[PDB]
Amino acid sequence: KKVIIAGNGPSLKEIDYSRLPNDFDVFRCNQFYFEDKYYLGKKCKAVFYNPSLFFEQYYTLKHLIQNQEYETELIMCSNYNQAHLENENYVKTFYDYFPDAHLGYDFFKQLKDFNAYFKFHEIYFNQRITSGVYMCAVAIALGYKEIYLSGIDFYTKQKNLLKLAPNKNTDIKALEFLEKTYKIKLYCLCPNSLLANFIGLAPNLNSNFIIQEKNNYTKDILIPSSEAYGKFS
Amino acid sequence: KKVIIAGNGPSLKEIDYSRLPNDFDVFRCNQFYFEDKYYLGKKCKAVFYNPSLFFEQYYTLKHLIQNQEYETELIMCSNYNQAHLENENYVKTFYDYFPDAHLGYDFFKQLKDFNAYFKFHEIYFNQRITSGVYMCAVAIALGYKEIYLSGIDFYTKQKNLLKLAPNKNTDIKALEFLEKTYKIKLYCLCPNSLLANFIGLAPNLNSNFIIQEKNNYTKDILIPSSEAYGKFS
Amino acid sequence: KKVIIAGNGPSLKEIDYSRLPNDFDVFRCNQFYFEDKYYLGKKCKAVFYNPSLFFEQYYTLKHLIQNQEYETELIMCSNYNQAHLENENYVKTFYDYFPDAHLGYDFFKQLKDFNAYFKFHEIYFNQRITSGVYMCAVAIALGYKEIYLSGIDFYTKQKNLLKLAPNKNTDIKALEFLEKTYKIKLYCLCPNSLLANFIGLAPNLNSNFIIQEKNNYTKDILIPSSEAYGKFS
Amino acid sequence: KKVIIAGNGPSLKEIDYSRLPNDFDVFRCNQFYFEDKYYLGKKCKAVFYNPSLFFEQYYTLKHLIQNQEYETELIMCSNYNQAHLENENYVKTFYDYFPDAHLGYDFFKQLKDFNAYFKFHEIYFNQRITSGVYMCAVAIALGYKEIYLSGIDFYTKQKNLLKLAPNKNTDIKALEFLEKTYKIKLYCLCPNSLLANFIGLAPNLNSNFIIQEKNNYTKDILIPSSEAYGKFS
Ligand SMILES: CC(=O)N[C@@H]1[C@@H](O)[C@@H](F)[C@@](OP(=O)(O)OC[C@H]2O[C@@H](n3ccc(N)nc3=O)[C@H](O)[C@@H]2O)(C(=O)O)O[C@H]1[C@H](O)[C@H](O)CO
Ligand SMILES: CC(=O)N[C@@H]1[C@@H](O)[C@@H](F)[C@@](OP(=O)(O)OC[C@H]2O[C@@H](n3ccc(N)nc3=O)[C@H](O)[C@@H]2O)(C(=O)O)O[C@H]1[C@H](O)[C@H](O)CO
Ligand SMILES: CC(=O)N[C@@H]1[C@@H](O)[C@@H](F)[C@@](OP(=O)(O)OC[C@H]2O[C@@H](n3ccc(N)nc3=O)[C@H](O)[C@@H]2O)(C(=O)O)O[C@H]1[C@H](O)[C@H](O)CO
Ligand SMILES: CC(=O)N[C@@H]1[C@@H](O)[C@@H](F)[C@@](OP(=O)(O)OC[C@H]2O[C@@H](n3ccc(N)nc3=O)[C@H](O)[C@@H]2O)(C(=O)O)O[C@H]1[C@H](O)[C@H](O)CO
Repeated sequence: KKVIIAGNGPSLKEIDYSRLPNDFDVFRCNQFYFEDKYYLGKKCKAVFYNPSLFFEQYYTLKHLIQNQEYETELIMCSNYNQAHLENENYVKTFYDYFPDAHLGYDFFKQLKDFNAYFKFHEIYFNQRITSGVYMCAVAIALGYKEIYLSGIDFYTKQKNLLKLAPNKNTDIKALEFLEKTYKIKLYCLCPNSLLANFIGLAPNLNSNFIIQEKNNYTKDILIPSSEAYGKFS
Repeated sequence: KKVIIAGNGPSLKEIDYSRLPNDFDVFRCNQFYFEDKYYLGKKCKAVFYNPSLFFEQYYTLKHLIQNQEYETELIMCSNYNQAHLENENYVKTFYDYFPDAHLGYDFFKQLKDFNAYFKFHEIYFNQRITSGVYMCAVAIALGYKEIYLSGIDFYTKQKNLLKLAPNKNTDIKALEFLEKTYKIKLYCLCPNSLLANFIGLAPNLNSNFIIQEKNNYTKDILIPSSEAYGKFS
Repeated sequence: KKVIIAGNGPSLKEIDYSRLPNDFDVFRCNQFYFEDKYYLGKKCKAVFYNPSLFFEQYYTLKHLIQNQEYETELIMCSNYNQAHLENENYVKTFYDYFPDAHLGYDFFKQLKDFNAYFKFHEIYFNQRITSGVYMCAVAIALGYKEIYLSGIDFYTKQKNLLKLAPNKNTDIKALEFLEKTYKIKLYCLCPNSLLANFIGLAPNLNSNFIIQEKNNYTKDILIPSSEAYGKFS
Repeated sequence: KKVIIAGNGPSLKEIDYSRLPNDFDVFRCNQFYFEDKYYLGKKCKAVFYNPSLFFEQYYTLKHLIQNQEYETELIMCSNYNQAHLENENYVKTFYDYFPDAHLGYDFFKQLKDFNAYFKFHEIYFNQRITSGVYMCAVAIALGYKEIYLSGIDFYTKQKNLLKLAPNKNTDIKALEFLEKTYKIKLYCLCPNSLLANFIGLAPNLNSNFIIQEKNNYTKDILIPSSEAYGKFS
């Protein structure tokens, strides 16, 4: 099938929906549930979370799912099997703590050339990709052929999130490598994004999509009990 | 086949045997051999022991077997692959210390949805299931379709046991999840149990069963030599 | 095929060779090369060494092989996968230090019932079997059906050996368990041994065997250089 | 196919190219890119690097590849799975740091007899082989039948290299073992080498080969940033 992969850059709001493929799977990441409307609908094929907040994102997702704000078929931890990037003890026992989730690296490492590319530039040059690229890589490994990009921009101030994380060339070069090496097609869904300097626009299909508005929704990350943190540590 | 799973609640004594399936396998747990009579016969399909007393239960079982008080085809350690719940070094080398036994988690983890369910509520909410649920989960993973419950109540003071261990909604919710998710049937064999507020009675078959009385039997856990403990540590 | 398994008890010298099967494989152990004559010939199917002297026995064997005193097809380390019995780091990397050798436990653990039997009595009762039983167990796992025993007695004072190691019911019970459980046949080749109180004599076949005498032979264990010991530590 | 394996001894310059097989794969090692001319062409089937400089050779190779000085299909780390010879933590996570490279030991250990041979003499006698032998062993494991040797001599002073590494019978005996045991053929391409006392000359085929000269080339090992070293440590 087709996949729309979203970062959560301002252009997430600036999709041209006449270009929306209309049968598609959706990939979301990180604080996607901060969106003020369902810019891509409620149903995700995969959501992707950074290893350093995976424990709190998983807890929050289960609340979104049960509160019926979103559904997802897959839950990914966006890992790389590198000690300087993530806690290895957590990776080793992951499937036992989170039996319905997946380490993204099980799919990422299937792209041997891109994994080699990524590693070489990160270890030796400190060049890092964003979730939106990691997601294209996992999407390619999953067998997707047409990938439609949105919310990727170059380049939220919620209380809980601020308390846990008090915090382009690389991306475009990576995305080009992927496209060139694996022979899939990349499209750009956001004409007013800088991504559109670099990526061929999704074609107009005069498609429609209803953007449902969100009211009384979850717009910050949840924080587990101390006793939960004690178990996980 | 059919399985009767027993906890050792007071209702173990209060089975309505007219409802007993009459070809069945039996699952027992923990201090089941404290029973003052053979309420389910001598022959077990599986006995299940908590990891923290597994070393002393295994020793005791071998004595029951050789003293011909009980037989069992399988011996399970009821583990979960969680550091805060059990000693991981012991899990890793288990099959070498106990080559005729099984880690229950090899079967429990086959129920991906229930394992996810269990983990999420235990890690984040401190909700724990009892052996009787763990046993239904292992029974489902083993391919059983009709499961008859007894000795589960909501919710023994022997010397050796006291020296080693100086010591419902969750259960009913778990059992419902299992039944709903795996499409097996749960029956209740003890009409006078609270379990019967929640679980459909096993149907009357006017079956008979002989309850053999126990005399001069093993009714406390055995304690290994110090030298045995030294090896195991 | 048939196997003769030898301990190195006095009865090794007291074989009745009229009873020798005449097509057979030979299992030897430990300081077998101390024999003053080739009581079973030069050609071994397997030699078995205790883990605690495996490094010095392997070194010595390679010298026997190259000095053409003995040949062997297999080299076994007689291990059990138990921390209190052997060094586990050495077991883990064994095949990399000794790529032409085998951990005996890879075959021993194939006899699930005997492994369970062994473990239970050793861990809990401190009952240990001798190499001659370990060898029957490995021989059974290897597919042998007729096993002829010698040099097992119930129940050498060389310089190097003394410097490295300054040092029955269980056996007979184990051997009986093996015979009963795996349905192989045990024979006794040494009529004047106590083993013959317990084991059915190999039948007379009026077979002949030449006992070659040994002259100028290796009759103590060799000791590796310090630098070798430094690597191995 | 045929393989030319090169060490980088003086005889690398002294190939008799009339004897060059003319369809062949090339194996290079270590500081091969110091060559002042393309004595074997630019295209390598495999390059092999010692584990202790693998991090800096890999970085340097990627620069050679991108600077179009050389191409290679395979990148090998010449390891042995021995703690005293290499860092084991690095071996364990190798494929994640270097996803397009290979541990040479995955192929070397396929030659069970040679691996046994190597280990026995190194651990116990401190006899070590050179890269050129390690390379023949990997070449045999890879399915090569005819192996043409060069740059092996019995038995560079660049700044970066000097800063990282401030630094025959065994070889000939090993090469003979390989030839004898695996039934491949060894040839010698350098008539004026001592190797030719021991190895049958590649036959004259009056073949031609163009030796391209090298100008403005990479002739020392590159040194990664500190921050790269920090990640890798
Ligand atoms: C603090 C920190 O370092 N934050 C990083 C950020 O540099 C980047 F690594 C990324 O960005 P993330 O927030 O998930 O948002 C996902 C995508 O949304 C787009 N976007 C978002 C906001 C904005 N103002 N301009 C944009 O363009 C980006 O193009 C990106 O690819 C990522 O993983 O790619 O993740 C965050 C956090 O580590 C993460 O949110 C923790 O849950
Ligand atoms: C001290 C402590 O925490 N004990 C726990 C208890 O909270 C519970 F985890 C359980 O209960 P366990 O004793 O095996 O008994 C098995 C079953 O028998 C029923 N029953 C028993 C006695 C009673 N008076 N009312 C009852 O209802 C329960 O419904 C339960 O499912 C269990 O694993 O499910 O195990 C025991 C011990 O850890 C175990 O005995 C050590 O060998
Ligand atoms: C010091 C110490 O504890 N020694 C043990 C011993 O208790 C026993 F574990 C055994 O005996 P081992 O010497 O190999 O000899 C092998 C067989 O030869 C027989 N025999 C030998 C001499 C004798 N005088 N009477 C006999 O009966 C035994 O019946 C035994 O099965 C064994 O592994 O079975 O191994 C030795 C050493 O650990 C080993 O030699 C180190 O290389
Ligand atoms: C300092 C130190 O110990 N150096 C060793 C050396 O003893 C030997 F282990 C070897 O030799 P290496 O340099 O790669 O060169 C590869 C081959 O080139 C030949 N040759 C080279 C120069 C010369 N003057 N006479 C020669 O004969 C040898 O026959 C050898 O097989 C090896 O791995 O076989 O590797 C080097 C370094 O560890 C390596 O360069 C680090 O990258």
